Amino acid sequence: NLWVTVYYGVPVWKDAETTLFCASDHNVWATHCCVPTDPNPQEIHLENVTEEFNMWKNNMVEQMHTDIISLWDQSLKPCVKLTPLCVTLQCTNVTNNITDDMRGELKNCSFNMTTELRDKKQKVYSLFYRLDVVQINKEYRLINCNTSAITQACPKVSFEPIPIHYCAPAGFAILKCKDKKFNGTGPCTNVSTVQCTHGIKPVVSTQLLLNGSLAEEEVIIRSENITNNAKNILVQLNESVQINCTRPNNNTRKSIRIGPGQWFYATGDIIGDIRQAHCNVSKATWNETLGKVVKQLRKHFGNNTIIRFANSSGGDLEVTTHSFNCGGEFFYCNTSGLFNSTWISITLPCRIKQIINMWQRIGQAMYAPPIQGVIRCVSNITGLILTRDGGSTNSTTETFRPGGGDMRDNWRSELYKYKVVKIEPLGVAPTRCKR
Amino acid sequence: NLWVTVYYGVPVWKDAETTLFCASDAHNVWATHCCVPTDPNPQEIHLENVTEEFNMWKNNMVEQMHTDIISLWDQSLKPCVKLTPLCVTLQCTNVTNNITDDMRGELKNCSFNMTTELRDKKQKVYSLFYRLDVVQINKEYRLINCNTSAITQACPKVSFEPIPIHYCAPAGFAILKCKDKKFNGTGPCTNVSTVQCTHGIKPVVSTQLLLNGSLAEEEVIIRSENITNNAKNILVQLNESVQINCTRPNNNTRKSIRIGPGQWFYATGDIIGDIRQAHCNVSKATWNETLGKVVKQLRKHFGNNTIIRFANSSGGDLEVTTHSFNCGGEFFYCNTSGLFNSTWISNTSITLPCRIKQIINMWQRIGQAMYAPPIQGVIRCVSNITGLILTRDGGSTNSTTETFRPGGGDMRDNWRSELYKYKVVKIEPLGVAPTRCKR
Amino acid sequence: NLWVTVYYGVPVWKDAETTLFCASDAHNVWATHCCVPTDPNPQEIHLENVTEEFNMWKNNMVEQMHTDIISLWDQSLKPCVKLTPLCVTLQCTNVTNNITDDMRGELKNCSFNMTTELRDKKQKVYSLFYRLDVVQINNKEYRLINCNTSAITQACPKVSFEPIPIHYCAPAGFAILKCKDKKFNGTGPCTNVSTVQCTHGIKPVVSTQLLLNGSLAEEEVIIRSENITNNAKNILVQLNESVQINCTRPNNNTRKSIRIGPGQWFYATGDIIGDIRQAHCNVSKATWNETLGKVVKQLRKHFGNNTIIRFANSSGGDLEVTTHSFNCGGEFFYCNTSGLFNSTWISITLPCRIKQIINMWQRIGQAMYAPPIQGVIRCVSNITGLILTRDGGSTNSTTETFRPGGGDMRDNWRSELYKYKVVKIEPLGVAPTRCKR
Amino acid sequence: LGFLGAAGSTMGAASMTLTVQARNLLSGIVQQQSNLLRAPECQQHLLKLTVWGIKQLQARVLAVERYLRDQQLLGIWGCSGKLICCTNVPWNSTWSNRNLSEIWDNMTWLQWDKEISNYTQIIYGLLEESQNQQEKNEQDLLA
Amino acid sequence: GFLGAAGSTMGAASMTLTVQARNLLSGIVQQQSNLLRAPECQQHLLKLTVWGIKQLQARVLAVERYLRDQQLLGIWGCSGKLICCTNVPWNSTWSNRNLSEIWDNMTWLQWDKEISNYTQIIYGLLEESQNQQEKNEQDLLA
Amino acid sequence: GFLGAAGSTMGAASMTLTVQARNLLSGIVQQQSNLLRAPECQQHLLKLTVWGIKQLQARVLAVERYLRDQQLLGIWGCSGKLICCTNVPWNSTWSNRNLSEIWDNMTWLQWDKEISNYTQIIYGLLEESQNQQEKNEQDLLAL
Ligand SMILES: *[C@@H]1O[C@H](CO)[C@@H](O[C@@H]2O[C@H](CO)[C@@H](O[C@@H]3O[C@H](CO[C@H]4O[C@H](CO)[C@@H](O)[C@H](O)[C@@H]4O)[C@@H](O)[C@H](O[C@H]4O[C@H](CO)[C@@H](O)[C@H](O)[C@@H]4O)[C@@H]3O)[C@H](O)[C@H]2NC(C)=O)[C@H](O)[C@H]1NC(C)=O
Ligand SMILES: *[C@@H]1O[C@H](CO)[C@@H](O[C@@H]2O[C@H](CO)[C@@H](O[C@@H]3O[C@H](CO[C@H]4O[C@H](CO)[C@@H](O)[C@H](O)[C@@H]4O)[C@@H](O)[C@H](O[C@H]4O[C@H](CO)[C@@H](O)[C@H](O)[C@@H]4O)[C@@H]3O)[C@H](O)[C@H]2NC(C)=O)[C@H](O)[C@H]1NC(C)=O
Ligand SMILES: *[C@@H]1O[C@H](CO)[C@@H](O[C@@H]2O[C@H](CO)[C@@H](O)[C@H](O)[C@H]2NC(C)=O)[C@H](O)[C@H]1NC(C)=O
Ligand SMILES: *[C@@H]1O[C@H](CO)[C@@H](O)[C@H](O)[C@H]1NC(C)=O
Ligand SMILES: *[C@@H]1O[C@H](CO)[C@@H](O)[C@H](O)[C@H]1NC(C)=O
Ligand SMILES: *[C@@H]1O[C@H](CO)[C@@H](O)[C@H](O)[C@H]1NC(C)=O
Ligand SMILES: *[C@@H]1O[C@H](CO)[C@@H](O)[C@H](O)[C@H]1NC(C)=O
Ligand SMILES: *[C@@H]1O[C@H](CO)[C@@H](O)[C@H](O)[C@H]1NC(C)=O
Ligand SMILES: *[C@@H]1O[C@H](CO)[C@@H](O)[C@H](O)[C@H]1NC(C)=O
Ligand SMILES: *[C@@H]1O[C@H](CO)[C@@H](O)[C@H](O)[C@H]1NC(C)=O
Ligand SMILES: *[C@@H]1O[C@H](CO)[C@@H](O)[C@H](O)[C@H]1NC(C)=O
Ligand SMILES: *[C@@H]1O[C@H](CO)[C@@H](O)[C@H](O)[C@H]1NC(C)=O
Ligand SMILES: *[C@@H]1O[C@H](CO)[C@@H](O)[C@H](O)[C@H]1NC(C)=O
Ligand SMILES: *[C@@H]1O[C@H](CO)[C@@H](O)[C@H](O)[C@H]1NC(C)=O
Repeated sequence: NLWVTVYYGVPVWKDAETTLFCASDHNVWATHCCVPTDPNPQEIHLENVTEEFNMWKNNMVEQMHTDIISLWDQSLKPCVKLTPLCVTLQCTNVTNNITDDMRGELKNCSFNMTTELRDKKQKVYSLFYRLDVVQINKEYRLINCNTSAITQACPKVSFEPIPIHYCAPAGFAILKCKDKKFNGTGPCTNVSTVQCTHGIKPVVSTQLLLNGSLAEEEVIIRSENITNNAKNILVQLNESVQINCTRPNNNTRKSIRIGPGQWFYATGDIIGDIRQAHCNVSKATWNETLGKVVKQLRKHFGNNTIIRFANSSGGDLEVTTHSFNCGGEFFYCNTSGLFNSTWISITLPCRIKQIINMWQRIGQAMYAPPIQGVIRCVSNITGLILTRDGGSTNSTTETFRPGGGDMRDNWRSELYKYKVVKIEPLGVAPTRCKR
Repeated sequence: NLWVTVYYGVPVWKDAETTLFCASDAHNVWATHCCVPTDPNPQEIHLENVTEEFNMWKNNMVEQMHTDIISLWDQSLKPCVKLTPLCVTLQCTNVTNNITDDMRGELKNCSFNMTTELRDKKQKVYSLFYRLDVVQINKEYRLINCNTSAITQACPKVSFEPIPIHYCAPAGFAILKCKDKKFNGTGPCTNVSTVQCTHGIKPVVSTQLLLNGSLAEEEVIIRSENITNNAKNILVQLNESVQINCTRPNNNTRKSIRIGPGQWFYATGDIIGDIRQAHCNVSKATWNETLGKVVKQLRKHFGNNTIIRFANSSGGDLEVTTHSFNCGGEFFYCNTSGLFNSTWISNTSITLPCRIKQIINMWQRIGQAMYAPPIQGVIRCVSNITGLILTRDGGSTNSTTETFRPGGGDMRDNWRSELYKYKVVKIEPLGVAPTRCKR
Repeated sequence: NLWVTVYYGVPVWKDAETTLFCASDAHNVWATHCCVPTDPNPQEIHLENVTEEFNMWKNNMVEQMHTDIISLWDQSLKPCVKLTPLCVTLQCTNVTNNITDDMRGELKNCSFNMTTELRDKKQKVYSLFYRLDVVQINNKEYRLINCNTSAITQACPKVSFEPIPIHYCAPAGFAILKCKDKKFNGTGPCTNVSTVQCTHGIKPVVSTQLLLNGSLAEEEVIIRSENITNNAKNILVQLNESVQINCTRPNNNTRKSIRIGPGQWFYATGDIIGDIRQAHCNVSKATWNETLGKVVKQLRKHFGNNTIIRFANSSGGDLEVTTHSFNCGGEFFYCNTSGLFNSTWISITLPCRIKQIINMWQRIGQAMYAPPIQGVIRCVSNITGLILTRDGGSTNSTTETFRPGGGDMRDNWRSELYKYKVVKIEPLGVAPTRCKR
Repeated sequence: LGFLGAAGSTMGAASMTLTVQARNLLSGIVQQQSNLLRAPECQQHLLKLTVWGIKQLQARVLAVERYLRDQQLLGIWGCSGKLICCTNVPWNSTWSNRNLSEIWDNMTWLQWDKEISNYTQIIYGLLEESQNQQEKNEQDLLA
Repeated sequence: GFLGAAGSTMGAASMTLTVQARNLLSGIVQQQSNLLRAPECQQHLLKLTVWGIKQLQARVLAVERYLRDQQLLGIWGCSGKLICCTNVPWNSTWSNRNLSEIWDNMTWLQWDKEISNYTQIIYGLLEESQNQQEKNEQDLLA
Repeated sequence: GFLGAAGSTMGAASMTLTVQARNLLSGIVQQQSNLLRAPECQQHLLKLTVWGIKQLQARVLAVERYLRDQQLLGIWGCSGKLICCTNVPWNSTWSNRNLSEIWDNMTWLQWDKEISNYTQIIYGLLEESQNQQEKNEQDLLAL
């Protein structure tokens, strides 16, 4: 004698793709994320719920990627163009107490640029890094003149990352995996529901993962397909590895009018001696840390396999070096000193570049205005992006190299524990009751 | 003692004006902006015992289609490079290289000083231009648009080839379709049905002769807002198509000139081989038979013994006096006088030369212009003539004859000719009636 | 025996912020935007028994009018030709042809090299300029005043920035209340409140020291200010009668069209026909005298019944501050008002200057160039209110001094919007009853 | 039969499909979004079309607003939740000087709407008043 | 009119609840009817992207507010009525006043202020009573 | 208690149906209230044409999903109810169980796999039943 009952308000969810909204506690992210988070998120423990997660197919990553690029372009949208600087430069060597390094890295370039009046020109000069200057056949071109427009970032604008929270719109919920040592895929048995994710800083890096969540309990290695050497491996460490970076040269600036209220910020003379930029990694910490990674890697390959580390392969600087954005300055750090040992203080030199093709796009080049004084950076290495070597039969030794370069993985590593579902409150069930 | 009863969901509709949305069949501008898929199996619902009034001349679906096209068009040029750096004095001479007499003077070789990627350097370049795009100063020439508009280069990766487009009603609306044979644009229609979307109409843009449209069933149909009014157009829908073969025989090459930091200009290079005139072929017998059918229909309104004449076009520029043909992305201006050179008396292969032009003021809107980059190799197009746009010469008020001439130029008529059978209505679900029932 | 009854449709409301809709009535900039007409018969409701509290100084309707007028203004400039190509060295001499004494040194004849429609060609042209917009480099070479700061955009020659009374209408769920109090204080409880669909028609008139073409304070001269004892707060004085002011630009001007690019046209001031005379405004002396006497009688209520009150001229600063900024026919007149505020209580001719390159809404980095008007200009306007500021006064308890103030555009709207308030309607509520389910 | 199937059928006969139009008028909205979801990578392109995006939102909003206004009105008349309801307002016979049989039969809803279109607001006002009185009476009887 | 006799006392005000109730949505639909008085200018208004977005936001918010309130009445078992008798008793702490002064002398504006501290309390009480009533109905029907 | 007891037996889980019903529209309004807490920041989102459109689409879709379900319940004669019963028998081949085998420590999340593809069949049946009952009242009220 069972009859149909129609129920509304049923606690059932289904996987869904919706748009999430940014939440925050002249900074770009901070200004754009107006909604303020709930100071005390009402996390719900879900008793007797098993759910399947898949970090490699998680669309939350795609939204973070899209929002970052869009906001990036928006903040630069109203800024002065540097088209007037795409002229022949007359460059000579800088000779001011320069140390053994950087012998060819810093140049003194003069050029003919217009003034506010369209019928007059001025001769000005500025310093450039060799990475952005191309020889023609003393005569040099800016490196991006043959490909794209170069714009200047507005000097007041800050890109310093702030922990940004992604929140579900009403009608949706974010489920999260609390299992310790979660694989990144498959069923998770310790789960809960949240309205907003933890805040994630949109940190930009290419080889090491910086300022992310630190793994609980042990080093965790996650991959889409461990036997496929075409895939990146995301390694999350369970202890931080402090890194100290600097750009020791004392800079100054000059502001040049290039048009009617239009200004260019040029790099001025270096005050005092000229020294090379670099990063410090504690040697002992790195040694032990890498050994921990190896033990964890062996779990997937065998107890008789040697793991060798090696440096990066060829390619663009965004690939071959570890890109690091600090103070708005762009560093390109040589990490070969971190991947030299074979598992039977480290100084990393860094170069400075100002015209940056930040994304995988080529038509939008941005010029990072110079920074005065000197800078110091302190950060937490929380993980690695690694790849396997090519095919072979000798399993005795495997070689791993720095991978990455695809920034979506920098968010995948934080969003791996979250899933978005929609709620469908309506459904039916039998009961001993009829009209 | 009858009572008022109230119903919700009553199947009653009223004429209404709403915005329809674009849907497409399972880098082409028409497709990249029409993402909604169509239903592979649209459901046409016959409405038994419904008579409804249609009026193609007051159909706002036409206005929407027109507006949507213009908007789409502008959004397709917006992201590409402006060619204002090319508005310089040109040093031009005639091309004198194996040119047929018919093309002499129609193609010029122009060199000029243009800037290069650096703001402090110039380069000397040269390219070929068609006569129609270049105007003499006072060897010194300028482009025709240099004093009136900025010209934008069409995007080299964007296709403009027409794709059948379906217009679909938003919820709350329905599109009614007229199925009557011989419906001629106005008044009651008795064979009607309801659809979710229109069939796919290719947004073909042309003047004088309509191409690749719906073909009439049964008889040739002549539709006009008045017929009697010499100020109005006549749209003639044919019941048999006429095949037309168009070509641009010259083997072209293209060069790409760097003009700025990420900007490239596409220039016409030298012609490989002989230089010949572009043209279109129409079978003569087919055309003569087709036209005679049109004449039989005209007599229904103008008389047995009223001589019917087909004359040439009137004055005006090439968007008016010649056929406008857009194919391969190339722009042809074809001389149709060879199609309308006869007098028909009651009870008793054609080659059309064409001109090529690269500066296009496509929508009769002035102040903007598109530059059509060259196409390499040669092109050939085969299409169906499905209808004619004609006007009456009103000079002959009291006469023994009437003269018809090619007309048009108002793009809305090109869609009016396809949308004539569709109407948009709004559904109004509430209503009341008497009843035997009371609370 | 008391039960909760829930009601929907309860006539109560709360102070609230919402964006209002702009409507008009039957190539003007406001006519184009406020397309939708108001209801031809917007009958008000008299809310008998209802007393509402108002605060004209915190009225957010003012902020919207400010934001909307600026936005529409900018979008009416945006689509037209930039004058960047004209920021070149000018070769200027004095116009000495048919000059009266008052105009000596004010009208300049400048020649310059500007482009033609082809990128390879230049043309030498000349035009006239007013001294106010031209700055000397280091005696023949001059620059336009904004070359060192901003881009100048030419206003669209067809657009008429002629004030149209416009009406602001509540969105559904909201209502506009207005108080018909002939003696309204500016703040606090106010009686005779009616509810309307839209506000009355308020013209977007731009001015500084003198408020033109507004309402006339019903029956009495009214003094209103936020924090009246604070001399730093502007005093809005509303008059009970209008004072008519007649302004003119006596010179018969011509204009020339110069092609500056493909479809791009620059409008330059051409030669002037007839004598060169100074622009000016005429105010009836007797009417003005009588008007100030009434104002002082009222000012004394806050300063002392035997206090001596002086009207002084303006202070220093930009012309938008020191003069009466008057927009008429599309040209901008900066009129000397010191002749209006030169008396102590116990026909007047105001000379005017003409400026073409302007920086409206107290902003920098952008500028508008006003194409010249051919022929002559004759303006007739109504002075409906004044904006005053008061001296600190030191330790002077015997006399007091007022000066023309204003310059903050929001003050030009408070003068009309002060009687209006917007509230949110809240249909739900409960009350005790005698029924239970 | 179809969305407007049997449009030419009589008023009485047409009551059999009353549910079909009532539901399709609202549910077609979600299906249209489900059609866009075929290719999110194409829809993201359309989101850059500022004017197109505004027009589509206006269209969806209006479909909702139309729907809600009618539902509110049915609630005002005391017919919420019903497709068919009866009231306390008699038929005048001035609105239409016809008998019941000749209206429910041998007449379609399209024809009927034209015949009595002049009394639409009159009837609606009467219906509101009837409900106004009924609710007061219910409160007073419960009291 | 739209507010009607806002200054009248509560008992009189209750006569026009319907007029007020319908105004939120009829006003919105009429706003579209007003735009349609000149359909040819809409294309000139749509260029003003910010004005376009603000008007959409205004309409969306009005709809959301409407629906939230209607749902709430449904939650309390008051859907379909302008006047809803309930099973929750009135507390003298909310208002220590008789059903004489409240209905005949006080206005809704005055009343609203008097009990403004209890709105969220009363609403929670109404929700609980309705939750219990529905389950009880199902068992009785069974 | 948004989705609390989601893993509990359906019979017990039903105690919070009321919360879930409220959560959608309450959440929509409060989220808008939260954004408007800081107009100084919020006004800059008007420059993000794309976010303007995306958020409006999200809000509109949530509303549309809400109305769809409410209309459907109204059609079925369940307007205003969270646990309504109909006069349509529970077909045995849907679950092939007894009642305690439905509520045999089985959650709603699990129940979804049991209904599977029977969902549209049952929805059609529910509308058909109401159509007949409504018609019956239309004539029963006229005696
Ligand atoms: C009325 O309707 C007819 C069709 O029924 C239209 O005619 C067609 O028009 C289109 C567009 O101009 C023609 O499309 C082109 O076809 C070329 C054919 O090449 C063949 O041979 C080469 C040999 O190397 C093969 O590689 C190729 O696959 C074919 O088998 C293509 O080469 C053209 O390609 C160009 O555009 C694409 C764009 O995606 C580029 O990627 C290419 O690099 C290249 O630039 C193109 O596809 C079609 O052939 C015509 N059909 C007929 C029968 O002629 C009429 O135009 C239409 N009338 C009006 C007014 O609209
Ligand atoms: C306070 O309120 C007053 C009253 O409204 C405003 O004063 C009016 O301002 C308008 C606009 O400037 C004046 O109208 C203009 O008059 C010009 C002079 O020609 C007139 O006289 C000749 C005969 O000699 C007639 O043939 C002609 O039709 C006019 O009646 C016209 O040339 C102007 O037209 C041109 O410009 C307008 C711009 O909108 C274009 O639309 C026209 O097509 C044309 O190109 C225009 O008609 C009006 O005369 C003034 N009234 C008085 C009494 O002086 C004040 O400006 C306002 N004060 C403030 C501060 O806002
Ligand atoms: C209006 O013009 C008069 C000019 O007579 C200005 O008064 C002059 O002010 C300067 C500055 O202190 C004095 O040096 C002059 O002596 C004054 N003129 C006289 C009479 O000698 C007055 O300031 C102007 N006011 C405005 C509103 O611009
Ligand atoms: C100038 O710099 C280059 C490196 O770019 C170096 O090879 C060359 O020797 C330097 N010339 C002088 C004179 O120092
Ligand atoms: C964990 O990841 C590996 C790939 O590295 C995969 O083969 C395995 O199935 C995953 N475990 C689960 C529960 O999904
Ligand atoms: C990190 O994990 C390793 C084993 O993988 C363990 O030896 C080490 O102590 C852990 N560090 C912590 C969490 O202190
Ligand atoms: C430290 O480095 C040496 C040299 O590679 C290596 O033999 C040793 O195992 C490392 N110790 C650890 C485990 O950190
Ligand atoms: C055809 O057009 C004429 C007017 O020229 C009109 O009288 C007639 O009813 C129309 N007939 C059809 C079937 O469209
Ligand atoms: C055309 O028909 C219309 C009526 O539809 C009429 O007003 C008009 O005068 C007619 N024109 C001619 C030329 O007869
Ligand atoms: C309103 O009156 C009070 C005195 O009761 C006064 O202090 C206040 O300044 C007045 N408000 C205005 C705007 O003048
Ligand atoms: C303003 O009020 C004064 C004093 O009552 C009066 O003399 C004067 O005429 C009034 N203004 C008007 C409207 O004329
Ligand atoms: C202003 O002009 C009018 C005529 O338009 C004249 O009657 C009046 O006296 C003039 N006012 C002054 C102060 O000159
Ligand atoms: C249309 O009319 C015929 C009789 O002429 C009738 O048999 C048929 O049922 C009617 N159609 C509808 C949908 O009622
Ligand atoms: C019927 O309608 C007529 C026309 O308005 C009216 O005069 C008459 O009083 C109405 N009958 C009723 C319902 O009393």
